[PDB]
Amino acid sequence: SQELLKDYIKRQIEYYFSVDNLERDFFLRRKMDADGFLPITLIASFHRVQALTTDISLIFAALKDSKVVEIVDEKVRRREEPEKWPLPP
Ligand code: NA
Repeated sequence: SQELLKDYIKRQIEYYFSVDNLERDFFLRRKMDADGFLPITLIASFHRVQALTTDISLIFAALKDSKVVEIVDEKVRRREEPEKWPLPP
């Protein structure tokens, strides 16, 4: 139920941080800081995520113990070599 919704949110956000998406998603990379971090609330504003939920606790929960992304406080980044992806804003 909410477990199912969490799975869709997880797969969607993990896609944003995939190499396949990152090679072409210049908007996302222009929003990263130098360590590759993005605000989780920015991800929450993306159309395909906001359609699924506006519950920020559910969005955080979907990403807990992800093998693709790392959460530090309010920010999220790709786990593997995040620093290679940021672009000038
Ligand atoms: Na936003």
